[PDB]
Amino acid sequence: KLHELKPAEGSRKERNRVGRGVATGNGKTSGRGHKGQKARSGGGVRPGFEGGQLPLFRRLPKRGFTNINRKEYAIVNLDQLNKFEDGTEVTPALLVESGVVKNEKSGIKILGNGSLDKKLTVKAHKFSASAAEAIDAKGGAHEV
Amino acid sequence: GKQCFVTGRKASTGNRRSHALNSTKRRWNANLQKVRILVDGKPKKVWVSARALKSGKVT
Amino acid sequence: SIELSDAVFGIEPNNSVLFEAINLQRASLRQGTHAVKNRSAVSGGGRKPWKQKGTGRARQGTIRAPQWRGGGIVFGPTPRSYAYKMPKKMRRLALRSALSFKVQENGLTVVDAFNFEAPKTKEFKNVLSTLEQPKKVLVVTENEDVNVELSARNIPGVQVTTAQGLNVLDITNADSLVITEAAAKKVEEVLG
Amino acid sequence: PKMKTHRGAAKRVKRTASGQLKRSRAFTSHLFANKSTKQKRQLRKARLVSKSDMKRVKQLLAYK
RNA sequence: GUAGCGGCGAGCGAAACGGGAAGAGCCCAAACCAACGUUGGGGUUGUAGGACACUCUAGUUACAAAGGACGACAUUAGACGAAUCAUCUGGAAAGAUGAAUCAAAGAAGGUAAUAAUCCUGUAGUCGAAAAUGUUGUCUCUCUUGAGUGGAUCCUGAGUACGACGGAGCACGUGAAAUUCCGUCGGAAUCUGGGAGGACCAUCUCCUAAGGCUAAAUACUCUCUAGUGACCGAUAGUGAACCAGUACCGUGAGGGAAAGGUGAAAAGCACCCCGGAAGGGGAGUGAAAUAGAACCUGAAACCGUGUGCU
RNA sequence: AAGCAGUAAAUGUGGAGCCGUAGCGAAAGCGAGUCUGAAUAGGGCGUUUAGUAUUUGGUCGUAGACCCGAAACCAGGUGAU
RNA sequence: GACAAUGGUAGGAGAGCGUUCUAAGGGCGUUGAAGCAUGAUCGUAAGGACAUGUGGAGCGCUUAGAAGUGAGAAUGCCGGUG
Repeated sequence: KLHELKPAEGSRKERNRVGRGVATGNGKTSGRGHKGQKARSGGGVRPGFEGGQLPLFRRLPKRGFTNINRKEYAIVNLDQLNKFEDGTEVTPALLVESGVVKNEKSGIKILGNGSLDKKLTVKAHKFSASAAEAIDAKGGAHEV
Repeated sequence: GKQCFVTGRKASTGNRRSHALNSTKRRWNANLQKVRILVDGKPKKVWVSARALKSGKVT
Repeated sequence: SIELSDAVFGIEPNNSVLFEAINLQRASLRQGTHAVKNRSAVSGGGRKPWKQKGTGRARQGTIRAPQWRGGGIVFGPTPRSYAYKMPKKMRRLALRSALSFKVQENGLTVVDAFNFEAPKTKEFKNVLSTLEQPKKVLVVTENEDVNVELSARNIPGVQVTTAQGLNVLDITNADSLVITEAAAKKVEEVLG
Repeated sequence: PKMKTHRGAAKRVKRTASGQLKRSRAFTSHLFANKSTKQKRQLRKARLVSKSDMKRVKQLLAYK
């Protein structure tokens, strides 16, 4: 019924209005204090430098550089692969449609945080030292 | 104003920068010379640039 | 007849989602179309009225100041849109609540297909009274109905829509809902 | 318009997992004869931005 | 708000990829061939094209060369268009109480008060002498398509590019590539020339120094048809009003104030005081303390009486 | 998200893209561990790893930014009655 | 129902009243609405009714929504009047 509407209890509030009477607590000064730079219209100092004493991010030195040929791969741990069934050809094309990889940046890399507990053959661009021994111990192969 | 008769040479505008990189407007005029060239009618003295004078030209 | 889906008509209504879906629809056809003028927009007032000192008058810069009569508004209306959006999984949850509420309140009537081939308002008024329908009713069908939507559109309180055009506000307003057999099957598959 | 980040601050700090910031050390440019061995050796280890300075520059690196 | 630029301070700030709206590409210089530096043919490119050699085979008048008679809508006046009567209160019915009737028509305004059925209209159909548009079917004007071919020719010059002084690219002269201007030097000719962020080598992509080109895009002094959780006379345009006008300055220029009688003038015949103005009655009206200084009529302020002091 | 469909309608279609599921280092890189180092010897930061979309309220940043007010500067014009 | 607490500036936090407009519902009015005037009325406050005069056609109530939402002062602006 459009004549009986109730919002969820605790989800709506009324805004605050300063400078409307004295009983509200936000009257003459309107929550700014007495005279000063932080009381005039137009804000105050910038948190970046604010003048005065030397700012923080001008007393510390710069560091490092940025690589342009930087490569970054997605990561699929072992506890994510155990949702598949035994005897499946895992392929970078399948991992996208399966829903475990949303975006392959420059390839897929299989990390080894967990346990597989399943028999698969995994294809990827790169592998790990502890992720190649758990795929082949219980049976299976890994192909790049 | 003064403009080349053969081609479209004319003055331009840039900046005059000192050691302290202080900007001041200035002009860059073309090397226009007064020569008398053959015309289908009477030969007339017209403003011609020294670039058009080279490579051979009738005067 | 009684033809229900028993899935999108039986769920409990979500009052928190149903309230936010009605406020979204009403605020979406509010064309603001409202504007006033400020100091820069008011015509005139380019010179100082009198010198700062030498007279017993207050200091004034322009005859179009917010305190002067005839010029300058400080904070008035401005052209803006009021519409916002909500996730898709909350839109269908609000439609099922507007359809299940009618069933809980015993206000759903499943009628066979209409056989109206000519526009006649006096003829359509009879079946509304023959079926014991309330004052304000909603008519939902399969697709566009020429010679049917032409009628029932001059009767005060009667609204006819389509199967793909159901609204949270158009449904909550009607007392009872009248749907055909082909329509109730189309609504049961688009929802849920 | 979108907020602009402090380009000069982005060349001196980096964000970590918890959400804090890693910073370099000062007094590492010259005048190494006026300092001791223990002083110069313990100035190569990086630190973090203090709790106090974080409250002032927390919004200068919203996108960092 | 990434790369990057920046007294690396304040601050400035991309592009490619990808996803969409829209989407036709063609003409000149030259080699060459008949004519008198000139007319016409010929001929236009990178998966290399043409000249030359051997047999031989749809107009897109918005670029592409450009003149005209050539039918259907559309714009500019309009014509029809369903359905209510009675009784109470009132100056007056559209209201209230009764029975009824229309609807592809219950938008809206008016009418002595609040109307689906009283009046202009609305839904829906119909209508153009004459002029101007938008779009066609024929006519008219243009007009032979492709492979093979480098012994020999052509493919844009004071141009490209360099130094010097500036400017422009997100990019402050910095290791500054890629584009422009002024001055002065100044190349090469398919084994050619340019680009891929100084520069060289290899490897890929592309052919500068001639000229045209519709659509998706930006805007509103206007015309026409409509909408608003926009204003309602100190508001809304400076201006609802005969306003850029009274008025103010030598001048450029600056600039206000002022809406409301009643349904209908039916705007007080006549009498009395008065030189007039203005009043007191009688009349008009539902109301005149609604009488044109005309709806309601607040406060400040100026008065006339009286109960206590 | 633009876009197309639909009353300028609240609504289906559209997965370019964004955040999170993994960090550490200036970087190559390695990966539940990675940097420093001759050496996990010791140490720094991670092994919290339930987030994410819309919205009410508080605050901050860029826009005149709670309102009124200079002495001044620049640009194009009007004036020797 | 027992105990304890309740002076307050800058400032923090919570709960409420009133004005205009929109939506749905349900009502009032030429047997006299809004406004204006007076009264010895009802609430913890901001504030809410009723009756009687004037007025001559509109306006409350309930639940949500959106704000040009509240005035005693700025040598404040305009009008009227001492």
